[PDB]
Amino acid sequence: SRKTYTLTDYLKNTYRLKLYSLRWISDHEYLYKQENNILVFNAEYGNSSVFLENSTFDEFGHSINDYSISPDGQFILLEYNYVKQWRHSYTASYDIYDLNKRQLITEERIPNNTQWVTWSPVGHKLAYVWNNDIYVKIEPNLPSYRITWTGKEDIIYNGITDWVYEEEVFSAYSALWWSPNGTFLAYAQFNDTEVPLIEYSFYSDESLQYPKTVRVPYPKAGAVNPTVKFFVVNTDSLSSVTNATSIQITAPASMLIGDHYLCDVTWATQERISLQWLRRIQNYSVMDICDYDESSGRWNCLVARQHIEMSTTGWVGRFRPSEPHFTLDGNSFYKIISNEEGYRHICYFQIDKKDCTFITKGTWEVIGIEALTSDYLYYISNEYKGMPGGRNLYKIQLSDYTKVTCLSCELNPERCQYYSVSFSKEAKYYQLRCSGPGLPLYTLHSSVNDKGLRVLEDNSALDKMLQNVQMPSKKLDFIILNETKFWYQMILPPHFDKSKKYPLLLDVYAGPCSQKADTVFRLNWATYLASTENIIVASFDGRGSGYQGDKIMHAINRRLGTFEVEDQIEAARQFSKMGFVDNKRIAIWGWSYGGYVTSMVLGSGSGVFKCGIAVAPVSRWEYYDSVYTERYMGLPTPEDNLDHYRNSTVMSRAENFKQVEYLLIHGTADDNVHFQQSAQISKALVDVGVDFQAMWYTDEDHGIASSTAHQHIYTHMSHFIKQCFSLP
Amino acid sequence: SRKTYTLTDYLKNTYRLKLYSLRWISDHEYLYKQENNILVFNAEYGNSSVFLENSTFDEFGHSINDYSISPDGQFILLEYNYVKQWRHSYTASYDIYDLNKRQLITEERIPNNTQWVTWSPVGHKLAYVWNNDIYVKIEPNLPSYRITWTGKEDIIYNGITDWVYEEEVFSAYSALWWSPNGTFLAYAQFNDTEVPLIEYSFYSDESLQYPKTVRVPYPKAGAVNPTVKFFVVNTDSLSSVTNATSIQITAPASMLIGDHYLCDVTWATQERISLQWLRRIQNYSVMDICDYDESSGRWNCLVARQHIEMSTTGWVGRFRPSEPHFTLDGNSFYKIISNEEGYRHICYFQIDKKDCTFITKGTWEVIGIEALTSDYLYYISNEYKGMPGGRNLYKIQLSDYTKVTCLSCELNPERCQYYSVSFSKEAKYYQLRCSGPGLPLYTLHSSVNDKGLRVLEDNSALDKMLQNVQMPSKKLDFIILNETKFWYQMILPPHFDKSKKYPLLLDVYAGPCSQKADTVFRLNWATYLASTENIIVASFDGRGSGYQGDKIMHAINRRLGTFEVEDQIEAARQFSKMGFVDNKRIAIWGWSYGGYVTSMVLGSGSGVFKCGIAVAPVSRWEYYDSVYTERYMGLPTPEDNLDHYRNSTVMSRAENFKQVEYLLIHGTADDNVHFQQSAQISKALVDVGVDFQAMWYTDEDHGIASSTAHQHIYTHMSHFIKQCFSLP
Ligand SMILES: COc1cc(OC)cc(-c2nc(N)c(CN)c(-c3ccc(Cl)cc3Cl)n2)c1
Ligand SMILES: COc1cc(OC)cc(-c2nc(N)c(CN)c(-c3ccc(Cl)cc3Cl)n2)c1
Ligand SMILES: *[C@@H]1O[C@H](CO)[C@@H](O)[C@H](O)[C@H]1NC(C)=O
Ligand SMILES: *[C@@H]1O[C@H](CO)[C@@H](O)[C@H](O)[C@H]1NC(C)=O
Ligand SMILES: *[C@@H]1O[C@H](CO)[C@@H](O)[C@H](O)[C@H]1NC(C)=O
Ligand SMILES: *[C@@H]1O[C@H](CO)[C@@H](O)[C@H](O)[C@H]1NC(C)=O
Ligand SMILES: *[C@@H]1O[C@H](CO)[C@@H](O)[C@H](O)[C@H]1NC(C)=O
Ligand SMILES: *[C@@H]1O[C@H](CO)[C@@H](O)[C@H](O)[C@H]1NC(C)=O
Ligand SMILES: *[C@@H]1O[C@H](CO)[C@@H](O)[C@H](O)[C@H]1NC(C)=O
Ligand SMILES: *[C@H]1O[C@H](CO)[C@@H](O)[C@H](O)[C@H]1NC(C)=O
Repeated sequence: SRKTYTLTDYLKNTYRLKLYSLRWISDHEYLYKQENNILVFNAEYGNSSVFLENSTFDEFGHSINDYSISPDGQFILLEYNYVKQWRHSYTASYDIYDLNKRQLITEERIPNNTQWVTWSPVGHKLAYVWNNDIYVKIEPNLPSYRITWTGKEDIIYNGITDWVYEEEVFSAYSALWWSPNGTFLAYAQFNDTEVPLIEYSFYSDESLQYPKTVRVPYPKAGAVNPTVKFFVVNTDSLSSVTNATSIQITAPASMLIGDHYLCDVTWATQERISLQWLRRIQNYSVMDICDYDESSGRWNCLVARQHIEMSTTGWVGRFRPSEPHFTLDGNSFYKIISNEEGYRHICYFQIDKKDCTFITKGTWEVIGIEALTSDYLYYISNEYKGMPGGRNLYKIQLSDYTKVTCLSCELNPERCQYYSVSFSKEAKYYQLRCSGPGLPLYTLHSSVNDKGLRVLEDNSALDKMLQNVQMPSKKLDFIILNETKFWYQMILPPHFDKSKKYPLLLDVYAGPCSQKADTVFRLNWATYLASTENIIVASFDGRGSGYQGDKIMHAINRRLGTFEVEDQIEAARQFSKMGFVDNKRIAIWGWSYGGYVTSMVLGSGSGVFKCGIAVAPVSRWEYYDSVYTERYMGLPTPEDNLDHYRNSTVMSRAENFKQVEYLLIHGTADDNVHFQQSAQISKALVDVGVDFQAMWYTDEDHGIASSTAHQHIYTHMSHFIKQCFSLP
Repeated sequence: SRKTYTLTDYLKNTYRLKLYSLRWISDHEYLYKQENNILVFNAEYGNSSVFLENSTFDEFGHSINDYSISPDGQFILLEYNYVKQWRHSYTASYDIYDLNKRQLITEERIPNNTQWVTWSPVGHKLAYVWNNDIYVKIEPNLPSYRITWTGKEDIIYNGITDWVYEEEVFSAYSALWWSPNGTFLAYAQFNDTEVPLIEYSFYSDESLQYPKTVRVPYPKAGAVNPTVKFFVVNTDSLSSVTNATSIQITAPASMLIGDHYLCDVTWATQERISLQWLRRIQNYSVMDICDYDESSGRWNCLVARQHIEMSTTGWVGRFRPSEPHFTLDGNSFYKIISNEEGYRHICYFQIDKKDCTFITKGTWEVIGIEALTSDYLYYISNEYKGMPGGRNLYKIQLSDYTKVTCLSCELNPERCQYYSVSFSKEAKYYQLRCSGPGLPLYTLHSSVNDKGLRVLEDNSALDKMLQNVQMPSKKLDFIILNETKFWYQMILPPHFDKSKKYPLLLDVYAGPCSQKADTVFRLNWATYLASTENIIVASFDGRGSGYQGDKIMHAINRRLGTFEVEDQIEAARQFSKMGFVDNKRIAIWGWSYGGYVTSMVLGSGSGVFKCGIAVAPVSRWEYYDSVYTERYMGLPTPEDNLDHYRNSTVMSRAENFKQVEYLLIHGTADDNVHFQQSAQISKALVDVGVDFQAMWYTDEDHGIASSTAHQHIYTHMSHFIKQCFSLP
């Protein structure tokens, strides 16, 4: 198709995928911003109109990062002066704008450097977090009510997570949950008082004479972890002369024994909250159920509805105990659980009753429960064609669980093997969004008789542009190792020719529960490598990999740096046998867990790879954080799993590097995998007399994502591979 | 046929230079350590005896790092548990061995973590520093007297210097100066209370879970400086329980007007000190003469007896106002000063008069006064044959200044052209140490008729080994640029042949008062480049270079990264117009200041260089320390010299680096030229999209000098030069 997909096209975004991000605001309407206008849509009919004009804030004077609309459609939150913190957190300013009038509010404004903000789920109350304390507004134009007074930077967090909770437990800065009435505000409070602090330089702009030292509470593995407390306050009982009254809910005594985590927080009904908890030695969690006592005003959790989950082979849940999905009345819920064969399925729980009933089962896994109505439960799994990297939507009749409908398997079976979904409030409508193998297709439907309504977006534009490029092809397949199947994917250069030998670059991640072999459509680096440089790009999902049951997933339990490393090697060997691969030119590379695995692979002495790149690699598990590391490794004590903690470092393999060409890269402001970790890799390579190449990116973190640094590192990595593979 | 000088020869020191390190101890004897027996030799006769048995200190229990023997021979200091700090500073433990007994003194020991210790000039009194306070012992087995009570880590330093004074002002950690009676202890006090701290990560051994932040009071250019007070205590009247009295000496009104530095302390007699002071703007310095007053017990500094040295053309001194050398009676003294043609010559001062009288003159410079007796002054200069990179000893008859005898020019004229020297007390004898161009040669001589006594080390062993390798040879000569002579050296491949075209490396330092072209013999990276890889390694002495007078030396005044930079560029061109260097393979490298200059050239756009390497470079003068920077740049304020501080960074030239292949190396624990400087270089290149190479050395500092990091950086640099020069 003559011209090729270029390094510059990736870096510059020549070919963009369209998306269709809607926001349901009721059971039959969604908002959609187009250019900078907000449109309101009707799902059953497809008519549409302008909710807010792109022009409405022309004379605002501050550039607008985002907006949130109140659920009654009365006000809109305006977020400007955004400042990124870590992966999810950030600070920003807010102005609220009243819709039925056309006024901004001068009165009682949210303060600058607000840390989190959220509207109640119904009405137009606001709850915010400033300076680490919680605040509530009953009406946008009124004075707020301070709910906490303990707030203190880096030590006391009311209503927002600290560094580990944010990164490894909630995946969010928020630690507030409104009851559905908007009556109650539950919230969480963290105390980092004794958490050791990571310290690193931040150089900033040229004009800064002295580098700033950044300092952040971060529990490295086996160190003191933050403590957590849970409160619920009643939002309809606030006063200006009287302080807010918070009712604490205590973890259960089976948690209280020792260090633990608050793991999940789910409103069931107006007067019932679910709370899930986990022991630090993450193989035990307790679901508690808490009720409001109208008279007492208290919240009580009855030890008899307490549910328990344990793992015999590993940790609990994929990354954490699953989310509970409650039936409307709050008396029962559905939740994904590993089963007696080790495959993850949905279990039905009745509240005061023992055991649970499996309503799905088989050799495959449910990825998620998506919606639950009186007559149906909706979920997603990789059942179809028995493909672990395929994803489809299913419908289960609740009156008879043997009646399962695939809503997605056949809409477009050659283009569409990998969907997600977004049901409306109450579920009378849904958007399907297919991600591959073909170009992303977004459709709307009515759950009534799963009728298709409209196409929303088909990226037809992009399909026509791509016709003019010589595009690679993606092969998705597997190899049988012991009597087991491990899946791999190859991205092949156009005009692929099994009669010719191509070099191969192995793209690895392979952390616990990962999947690097799927049916998704991507435009990315590997797109340029196979299209312009004609290199094959291979990913392999071996032991330790996810969505295929616990026997594969838990095989790496307490053993990081083994099975997952071995298997990547082995898959490369196999790839060789395959007559179309130059075994003198096989490489490896990876980011984050992937850098760690590539380094350990580069250091095995296998002989299989000529070279490899490691970006932001973990190098010794004692350096990464407690919640993630400990899930897999237990604790670094002689009494628990210290010996394998020490047997799995990159450093100890340094002499083996004399055998390969290695490129090691890190941002010096990485607040997640510390620059420290590659600093110790390079020093070990130095102590042993082994030459390597290196690159640091000053002031970048784990995502090395500024446009300038992102263009630069991929440009730098393109050169190193090109030259490793003798390619001009 | 012979073997070549390999990278491994250099790194492993296969070919070692022999030395002859001796310490004079009377006017006729010296100590010399041999087969680790300490020997005392007789200079006149050559004969030797065992001063301290090698056997002693075998069962001592620790390894001994150095030693120091009382002046009036009763005792010896043993240094162990040595732990280095910065360029000159360190901490250590101390044992004392009483010679006239076979005994280590067991009582009233010098404490561990001692910071500085010193015998008085006669007898056996001890002064030491511990926790930043000074202590005196009159006798080795008795209680010490505490002289200061104000010491405080990183804030108040008594009798030791702080970071800048160690590095830039006194070149030693020490700030104690005993009187010649040993009656008086003088000592400076530095106060760093409001000096900002540079802060950097230090990673240690892999077992350290969290990185430590190093914090060092370090004045960057234009910041607040430490301050200094100056004291003199009488060692003869100290009381058991009574607190000692230290009498203060005030800097003179013309310095107290603003910031200044103490730069020189020199005892003239038993009761007369000399202190030189220097303004922050280093244009004006003052010498004060203090006389002890029998009646008041005070020290008085007669204004009318002050001596003033200003500069209109630059700063004062080569790096700082020079040392005065006092006549035995302390009423006049000698000291190097820039004459009117701007050449540095010895000038004679009489204490209560006001001018001085020159004693040498000419279009060459004196480099140091080395010895003074009632009948002669001895100094080193570069007079011989007009070669400024040469160095020889001369003698001047005080009774007639034109009576000058060159003592070292004709000893071994082909082999020896770069001498230094070391006289006995009173100069009855002296060691000459030739450093090239041939193998170093050490001789002992008698002062009365200046006769050769013996050869002490001639490096014959090395002579024999070296006949078996193909050693490069050194060319030294000069070029004319705009009417003036500028010297360069070339290191040349063996069996060199001027009809062939060799690649050239330009090795640059080029700092103010530097000299990279001279007549000394070195075995170094360059030897290897020329002997194994056939690369001509050139160095050049441009404007700003030293030892050739102020017109060349001050031409860079207030303008760093200017002429010193154009000049290296011009020399390379000229080398290019040589019929034996190919202009396709000219590269350039340098450390420190030289890295700054290497980066500036690389970014000049000249087109002269294919590639270069910068190791630990300055990138922006606002980042380097006050004393040295301001010395040449003045202050970074708009009212002063800001504009050129802003115009002379490496970052500003980033866009040109696309024309060149650049390797940037910097240690992470560099307390001197901070890592931050390179961090900024690399960030500017990235912002602008230039690709380049990099290497960081974890925990190394400005010398990247641990044995493995040294092995590794030169290895790394070699691969990078060879490839740039297409050398297999
Ligand atoms: C591999 O691709 C992705 C994509 C993601 O979505 C952006 C998140 C992650 C992701 N998120 C996290 N919160 C974490 C936990 N720290 C991780 C992760 C897992 C393992 C390691 Cl060693 C490091 C990290 Cl960051 N990885 C990884
Ligand atoms: C040319 O290489 C050498 C050799 C030295 O003696 C071994 C000292 C120095 C030396 N000593 C010093 N005290 C200093 C003062 N900062 C310097 C120096 C000069 C300039 C710069 Cl930009 C940096 C340094 Cl470290 N360089 C340099
Ligand atoms: C859709 O059109 C119907 C009929 O006019 C109207 O009632 C409704 O408000 C329209 N909705 C939107 C969202 O534009
Ligand atoms: C926030 O800061 C801006 C500018 O500094 C100020 O004008 C605004 O009124 C401040 N506080 C708010 C928005 O409540
Ligand atoms: C946080 O924990 C520390 C240590 O246990 C305790 O002393 C401190 O008072 C706590 N603060 C709060 C508000 O919980
Ligand atoms: C409000 O309550 C908190 C504790 O609940 C207290 O510390 C603070 O001072 C109170 N102030 C008032 C208004 O009572
Ligand atoms: C040198 O020999 C002379 C002659 O005996 C002797 O007196 C002197 O002490 C000896 N000195 C040394 C250094 O051994
Ligand atoms: C010095 O250190 C040694 C061990 O290094 C210790 O035993 C001793 O008490 C310390 N104190 C001294 C000797 O001043
Ligand atoms: C050091 O200087 C600070 C002010 O810069 C002053 O407060 C302090 O007294 C001084 N300390 C001493 C012991 O001189
Ligand atoms: C010490 O000196 C003796 C006497 O010559 C020498 O022969 C021996 O090798 C030396 N021993 C040590 C430990 O160096």
